[PDB]
Amino acid sequence: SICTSEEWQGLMQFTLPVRLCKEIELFHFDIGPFENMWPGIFVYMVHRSCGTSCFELEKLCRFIMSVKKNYRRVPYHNWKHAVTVAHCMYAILQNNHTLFTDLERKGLLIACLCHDLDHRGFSNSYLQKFDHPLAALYSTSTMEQHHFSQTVSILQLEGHNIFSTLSSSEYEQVLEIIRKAIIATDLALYFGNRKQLEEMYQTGSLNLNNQSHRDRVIGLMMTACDLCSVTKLWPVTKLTANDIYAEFWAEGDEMKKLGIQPIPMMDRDKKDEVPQGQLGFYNAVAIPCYTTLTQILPPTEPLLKACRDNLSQWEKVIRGE
Amino acid sequence: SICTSEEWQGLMQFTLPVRLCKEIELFHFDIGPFENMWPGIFVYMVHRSCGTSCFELEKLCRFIMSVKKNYRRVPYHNWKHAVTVAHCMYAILQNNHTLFTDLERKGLLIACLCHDLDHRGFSNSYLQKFDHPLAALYSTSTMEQHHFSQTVSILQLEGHNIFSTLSSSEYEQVLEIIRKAIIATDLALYFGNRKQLEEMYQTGSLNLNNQSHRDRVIGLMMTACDLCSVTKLWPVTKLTANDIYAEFWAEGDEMKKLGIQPIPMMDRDKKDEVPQGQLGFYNAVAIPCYTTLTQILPPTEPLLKACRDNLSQWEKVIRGE
Ligand SMILES: c1ccc(-c2c[nH]c(CCc3cnc4ccccc4n3)n2)cc1
Ligand SMILES: c1ccc(-c2c[nH]c(CCc3cnc4ccccc4n3)n2)cc1
Ligand SMILES: [Mg+2]
Ligand SMILES: [Mg+2]
Ligand SMILES: [Zn+2]
Ligand SMILES: [Zn+2]
Repeated sequence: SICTSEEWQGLMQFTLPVRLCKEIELFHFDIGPFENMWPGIFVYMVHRSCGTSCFELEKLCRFIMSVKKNYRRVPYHNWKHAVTVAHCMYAILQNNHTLFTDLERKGLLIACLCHDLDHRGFSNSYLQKFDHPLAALYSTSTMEQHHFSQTVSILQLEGHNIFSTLSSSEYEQVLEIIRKAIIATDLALYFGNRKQLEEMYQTGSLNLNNQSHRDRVIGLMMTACDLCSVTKLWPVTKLTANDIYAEFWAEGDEMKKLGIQPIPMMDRDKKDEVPQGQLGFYNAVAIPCYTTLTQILPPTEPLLKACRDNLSQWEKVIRGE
Repeated sequence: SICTSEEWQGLMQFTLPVRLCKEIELFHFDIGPFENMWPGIFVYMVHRSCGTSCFELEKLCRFIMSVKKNYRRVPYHNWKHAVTVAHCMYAILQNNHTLFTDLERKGLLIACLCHDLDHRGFSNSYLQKFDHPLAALYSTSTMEQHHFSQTVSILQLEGHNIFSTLSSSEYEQVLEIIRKAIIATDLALYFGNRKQLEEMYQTGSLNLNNQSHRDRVIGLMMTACDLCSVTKLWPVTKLTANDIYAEFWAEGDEMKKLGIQPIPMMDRDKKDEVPQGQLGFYNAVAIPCYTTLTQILPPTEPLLKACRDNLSQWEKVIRGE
């Protein structure tokens, strides 16, 4: 789904205000109040991280505004979330400047913007339960497989392929960094992933020279960016949660309409148990994820710290404070 | 089994966030999100209850990390459990500070930390069905007697004796507070101990400077500490249960592998019956424990309150909610 000539040209003339050049470097930066700038913000981060000679200003602006277009008006898995995630990966890549190959940095920031392309606001579980055409196409990591698929289609549009100045092998390489990274955002896969990385980091056997070991780390970085609203400041964190549950509950409404009981997480009638559900989630998913990332990459510390601060706020909510 | 100097030297210089300080004092405090800070949480706890002048910093840090290194990689009875039991004691001691001697508070915090030392993840009943080495050596309270053997072995490790500077009277005295405390964590003994204290209280004959009554109160404090996952907020409690059964089921699987049927508690093909087992455990073991403890030590009331809360949560799980 292509962008207009008017859109990518409008993006070429954007310059970020100076009073946000500092803040964009903070892990806890909330893009919320700056909706008009989200695409320019991505260009900014892409230029800081990869430089202004990495992608042709024209081709890159096409890509971005097409990507924008191929995100839906779903309550959570929408354009805003793509740019929240891409950003976190920016902050992560910045604070680890000399560890990732040049091709990795390009691939990952792209992979992050594209990671939830054409999301319908329905879990993988849902699409398989009700024999959705997408579940027919891809049996496992259903939405994720589709997101990679969507990405490759946007690059194959006219003047959109931003990887034009690379060999066939370097282009083969990057479309695999992007593949693995998006497939990593399937949270079901995360659990296994983080478990092996734990084992490895302990026994001292974590080899960054190893390729399959690198994939696993990018894998956890992907999850870590995916969940990053658990690492914003409390009023930002509160608001994204409402977006998360609006989407969940909408899926459960669709399930009910068919005379089928959704799990309690997708039922509006159980609104009161959100604080507990969050605490449960922080404790079972978020903390481990960020605890391990901080181990592997010390500079990511502010992520865990912010997660711990949000954890306590939910605790306070549960306790009536 | 000794530890390495890398670990203990690090512990020495650790300092604790100002926000946690206010919250470690709470009964509901969950230590889960802070795995790195656990060894230093104990240090803080000792210093606040016993004084910064009470132990020589270096000998303590050595003790703690070697205790840590002697806890196994088992699902429940592991390092995290030790530090939680110890934190529950802390909060009980702090709320009843003058009722106990400095020697009792020293020993009880340390006895809580070392109480499951070297747990393999097999119950007393297993070892004594399957004639284990340890069961021929210790025939009653089998594992607990081993956990005390372990504590002393860590005190007898060179450079680890934190009680070196007590008088000779006090030294054999503190090791007896510790011996009794660990032994009392054998749940088999608890029901008798509980029934007795419950009797003495009702007929106004409970007397704190009667040493045998005193030892009985201490033992019950130990059980109340040992079970404290049931006093945490629901999602904390729920997550721990998983770890418990994850360990019970690993033991049933061993009996099955050997060809003998485990009790329903240790059989995973009977998960269905978990909420009803938790129901009865709360009604038969847990409530009675915190009920009687609150009668003897009224400032422990928040423990009964939280436990009743989770009893209500388990009653709701049964009822299909
Ligand atoms: C009632 C209400 C919520 C829950 C419940 C269970 N689990 C969760 C977590 C929801 C969730 C999922 N994914 C997230 C990603 C990023 C940030 C927050 C998230 N919260 N919520 C269960 C019953
Ligand atoms: C099937 C499943 C479980 C049970 C069953 C019986 N009794 C229990 C309680 C297990 C237990 C033991 N120790 C605990 C300590 C702290 C918190 C919870 C605990 N639960 N569970 C019986 C049949
Ligand atoms: Mg996704
Ligand atoms: Mg034990
Ligand atoms: Zn996402
Ligand atoms: Zn224990």
